[PDB]
Amino acid sequence: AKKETIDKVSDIVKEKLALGADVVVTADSEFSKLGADSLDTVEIVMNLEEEFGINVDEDKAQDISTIQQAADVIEGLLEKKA
Repeated sequence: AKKETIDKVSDIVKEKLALGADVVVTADSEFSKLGADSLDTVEIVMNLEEEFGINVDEDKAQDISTIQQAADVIEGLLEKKA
């Protein structure tokens, strides 16, 4: 993934965990540590899929733990295009 993609995802994720101004999310930050439960994570991929117009199964995003992890799955899909 790229530094640009991480910013996009983090923007959406942090927005779901907070307003974004009172929260601090990074590539090293874990969705579980940020305060995102199983009900939150599932929503993260949903908001992202609609953003990048991509699609991914939850069972496939299991390994996903940090922002970067979720960024790799997304950035990896957009590449499939063309």
